[PDB]
Amino acid sequence: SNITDANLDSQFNPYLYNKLIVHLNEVSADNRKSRMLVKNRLKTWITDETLYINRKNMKEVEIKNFCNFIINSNETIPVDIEDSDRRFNVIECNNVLKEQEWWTTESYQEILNNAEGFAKYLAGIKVDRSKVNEVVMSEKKKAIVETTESVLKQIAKALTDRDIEW
Amino acid sequence: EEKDPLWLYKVLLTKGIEVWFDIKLEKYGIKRNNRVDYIAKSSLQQIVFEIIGKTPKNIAVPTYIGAYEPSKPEKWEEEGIKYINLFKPTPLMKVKPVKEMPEIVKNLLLNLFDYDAKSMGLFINWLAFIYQYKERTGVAWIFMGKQGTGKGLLVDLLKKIFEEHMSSNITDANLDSQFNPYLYNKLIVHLNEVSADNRKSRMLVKNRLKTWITDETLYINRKNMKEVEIKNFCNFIINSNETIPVDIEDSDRRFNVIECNNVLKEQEWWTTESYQEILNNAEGFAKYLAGIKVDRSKVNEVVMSEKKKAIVETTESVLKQIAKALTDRDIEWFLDNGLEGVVEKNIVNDFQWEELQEAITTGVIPNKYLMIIVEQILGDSKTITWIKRNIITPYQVGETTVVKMAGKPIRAIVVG
Amino acid sequence: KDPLWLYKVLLTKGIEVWFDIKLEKYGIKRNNRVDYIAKSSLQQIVFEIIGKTPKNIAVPTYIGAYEPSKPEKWEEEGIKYINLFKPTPLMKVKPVKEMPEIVKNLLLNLFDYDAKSMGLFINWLAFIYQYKERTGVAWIFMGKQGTGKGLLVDLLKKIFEEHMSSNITDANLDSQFNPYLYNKLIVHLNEVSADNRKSRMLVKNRLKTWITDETLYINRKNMKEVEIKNFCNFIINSNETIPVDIEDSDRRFNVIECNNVLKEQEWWTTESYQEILNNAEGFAKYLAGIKVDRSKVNEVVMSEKKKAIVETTESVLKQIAKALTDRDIEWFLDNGLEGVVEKNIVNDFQWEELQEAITTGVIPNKYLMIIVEQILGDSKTITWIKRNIITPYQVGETTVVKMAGKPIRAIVVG
Ligand SMILES: [Hg+2]
Ligand SMILES: [Hg+2]
Ligand SMILES: [Hg+2]
Repeated sequence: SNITDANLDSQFNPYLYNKLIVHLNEVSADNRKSRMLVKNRLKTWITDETLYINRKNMKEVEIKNFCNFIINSNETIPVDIEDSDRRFNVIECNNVLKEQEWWTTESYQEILNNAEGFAKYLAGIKVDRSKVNEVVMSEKKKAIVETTESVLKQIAKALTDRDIEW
Repeated sequence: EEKDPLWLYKVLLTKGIEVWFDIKLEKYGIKRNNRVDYIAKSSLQQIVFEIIGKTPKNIAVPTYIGAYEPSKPEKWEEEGIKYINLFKPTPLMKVKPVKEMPEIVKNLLLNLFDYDAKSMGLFINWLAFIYQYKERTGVAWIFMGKQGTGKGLLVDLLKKIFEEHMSSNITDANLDSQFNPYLYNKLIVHLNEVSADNRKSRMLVKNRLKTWITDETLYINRKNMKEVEIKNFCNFIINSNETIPVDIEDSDRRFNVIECNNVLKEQEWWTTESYQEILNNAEGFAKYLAGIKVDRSKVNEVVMSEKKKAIVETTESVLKQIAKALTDRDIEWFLDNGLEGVVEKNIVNDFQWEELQEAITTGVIPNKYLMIIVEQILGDSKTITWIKRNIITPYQVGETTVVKMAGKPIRAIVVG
Repeated sequence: KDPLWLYKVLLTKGIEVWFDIKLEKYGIKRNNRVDYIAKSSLQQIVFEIIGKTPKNIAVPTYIGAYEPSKPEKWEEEGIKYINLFKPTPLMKVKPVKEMPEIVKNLLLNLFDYDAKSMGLFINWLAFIYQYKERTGVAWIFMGKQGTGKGLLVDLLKKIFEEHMSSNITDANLDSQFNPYLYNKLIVHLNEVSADNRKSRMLVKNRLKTWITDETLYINRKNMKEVEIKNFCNFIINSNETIPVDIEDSDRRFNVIECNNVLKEQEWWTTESYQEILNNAEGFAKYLAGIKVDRSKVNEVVMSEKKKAIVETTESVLKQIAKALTDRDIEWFLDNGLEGVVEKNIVNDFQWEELQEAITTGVIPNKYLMIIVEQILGDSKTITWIKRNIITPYQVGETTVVKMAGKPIRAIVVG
């Protein structure tokens, strides 16, 4: 829980050792150079079959990677995303919980007291293994792609596609 | 005192465990099922106690030097120095050849190579040489283009064949370490990007990557172990999604560059199970590689593909391109790069325009036209000093001197 | 009774073991490999050979020193030394008067059939082969790829073996460790740094001292940092336009540029490469028979490519400062100063007085500013010119001079 750029800049890798879910609270700062310095390392954490784990006063070890990543962010562009990207689904909500019909003072704790109920629900899902690795080009992901990619690539592809409308 | 200094070695061999002391690492080697670990004396005493029930104060095992040599026996002697081999074939390298590839694996390589049979075959030949001869080739293959073309799948599938002899998914992070375990006793090294997507990062790594591909030996430094020199058996496969993954010189001998934009999901033959079918045909692909008739002349062959040409011309200096255009009196290169704009801006009249072109073609360029030419190509005015220091002198285009044209003495650069 | 009983017994089996007080490790030498190991590691070797682990190690105490001129062991002040230099086979070889024909074709191609510079390199190599000392002069082979630079490296590598470091690059240099310099007669660099202004300058001073320093500080992993005498000689291969920065007065570098591709030659065949490497002993015999001219070992030549590197590398401000100092009007005209006339910054009379200021070494401030602006391409103030050209290079003094009637401010060169 709540791994951030600070943990990433450490020389150690505990938060990845023997994990099924890793949650990042921001991957880096919201500037062009921070997103690009971390872009390739996050790319491989999601898909590499193994990871090199290095912990304090322990031998550096290679292990199979079981990690799955959930990234929370309050920034406008949390990560760099390529057009052909296969790894990221992007969900943007602007529905503040406090501002909802059903939200109460006890609501937060009721949500956490229904972990077992939610766990029972997931245990009964008929998992479609075809859709597990499906990613969607949402309108916010499309916005991140066109913000992130090089303008020179956008010009080059407009010429290539003879895209006068572009 | 002891009658047989090899008694413990012998007893462990009966039970399928080979133990020695490696003078070069000052650690104890232990081999079981062709996996070898190097452990301290205290850890070896613990292993021994579990097996024979006694902890011997003295370790009755031979002293060998560990050497990774695929061509040599399990143990051998050179001069008076006894060696033990650290290379052990994996299951899928000891496999009966077949003449044809699994159909789905061939659809993947055909997708990667965009149905170009020539370059696919050259890569198969390169792979087949590594599988059968187990030597360093001095040639690396770069697979680039958009995501989802199957680059990682091919890596995963070779990784099931080679196993421990291959390093998977090495990144800039591993390279920025002071350690290089990913190079120790490896036949294939796979890199996911070599550096950041900018000019200076590519250049800082250019010579490091160049020597990893061709050095006969490497200095290996691993955590908590002596720094050791070893023979280099690495061959490099580089995956990248960037436009220019590495710097490449024109005369390059090391890089083959393959670009696919065929996304697997967008293909007629792709199914949901296809991904898992590809990985379950590792043995099928290995049997295919085992039967390839390797053409050893072509193993170190590199081709100048069009994407390779694009990287080279993006990589080299604009100043060197101008210098070679002067040297070759290549008026066509200058007009290809827009030198005719000089007339459209009336910097030069049509008579002067004739002398400017002819100055280039004859290799005798008056200073006034030199500056005009350079300003038009580079977009800002350069002094003669700047043109001499950055184009004429470093590339030895010619000499700056006084020449006589009709009567007048004129300052010019004479190409030669 | 005999504190050397184990030493003697290990010699029987072809193993020489000593304790190195300077490294506080145990040396063990077999067949020109020397390893330095811990006491527990030597006890393990000893147990396998003699069947007992002795609590006390009956070995001599020596200091390990790499000295090619000295015997296997020697004494100085009663301090016993052991030699870490041990000749390779191809250094123990019978001289001959001529080199193998195909090896001479390789060197002829590298040196573009220039017998003068080729011979100076052979003499340089022969001195290293025969005397095994540091020369203080490095050789840079540059030009197109495929001229045979690596082939010459590979062939000396067979000759020198362990006393040579092959294919050291900027990556090794940025390491905190220094193995490639420990106990070496030849070190070969494949590029010293990237081909940019800042990379060449950051490494310029470290390469300067490696060639000429009498000692080096060697630091290896899990070993004490040690000072040793430096026997290194450097061969630098490069495909870059400017491989290193070179000063005008430089004394260390010879620069050889060949553009003769081996594949494109009359005599090159498919077997040629391996024939070249199979004539190591022939080339070694040739060097063994050279009458080395010790006067020329440290001679460097100002080749046209080295001259090109010098003028590319050095500061333009130094070039201007020395042109003023030498009143070198021709230098200024070669660098386009007459553009001042064609742009009407100066009329025909002033143009004469400006040139006259340069040859006379008395330059009015007004003409100083014009000259500097035309050469550098941007307008400079008098203060900037004094702080960045006149003062740091001691071109001259700013003073009032009388020119025609008027008292005028000028820089007097001297
Ligand atoms: Hg993980
Ligand atoms: Hg390697
Ligand atoms: Hg040295």
